[PDB]
Amino acid sequence: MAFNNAVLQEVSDLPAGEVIKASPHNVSAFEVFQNGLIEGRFVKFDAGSIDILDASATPTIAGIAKRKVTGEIGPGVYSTSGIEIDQVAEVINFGFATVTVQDAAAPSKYDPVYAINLDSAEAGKATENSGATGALAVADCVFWEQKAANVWLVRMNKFL
Amino acid sequence: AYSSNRRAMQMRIPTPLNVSSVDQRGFKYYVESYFGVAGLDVIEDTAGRHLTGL
Amino acid sequence: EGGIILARNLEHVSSEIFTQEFAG
Repeated sequence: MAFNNAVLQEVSDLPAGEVIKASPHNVSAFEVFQNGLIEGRFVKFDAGSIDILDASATPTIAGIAKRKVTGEIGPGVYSTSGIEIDQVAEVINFGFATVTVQDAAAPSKYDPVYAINLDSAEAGKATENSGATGALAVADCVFWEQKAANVWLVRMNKFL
Repeated sequence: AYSSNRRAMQMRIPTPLNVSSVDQRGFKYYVESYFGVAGLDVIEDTAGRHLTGL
Repeated sequence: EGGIILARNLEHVSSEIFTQEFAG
């Protein structure tokens, strides 16, 4: 398609997978991960690798996959074995980080963050709704501010 | 309605029409020609607008 | 097998600068 938008009404606000380096932040590199790791979304630590949330029992949410500004242009995706190979999966696991939320989400500040623990394109998306489909609580994480469409900056109190 | 701005629409014709040299197989002349075009490169989805029915 | 031209040379990158435009 020609481009996403000819003219934007207002500057789009801080895409997902971003950590603000003012507050105490920590983004920890994980050497092995899953192909197609959709950045800007909650990623679990399973069998010693970072991977997309799916219908697991109690996934160890390792944080939010960081968005690389100087990565491959395209869908925000961690991809192995290509010209756009990503060697290591930067995962934001402490501080304020932006995460894509569902379209149904209207999460006010300090609501507990829930991630869609489903095996689909909605995997690892934050939400307010504790009763959404495949919603799984994220321990000590709360919504903070509303960034660009469907992207909420959340706060991870402890290390995720 | 469309924007004739360079940054809105371009007409991409990377290679203009080239004609081959004349081929003479005895008394059978033959000329072939080609051109390479990308067509209308619309750069913005909302750089024009349509009215259907008028 | 395939061809002799790797993909990145068959695809051309335009030098023109395209600046994103916002409301006036």
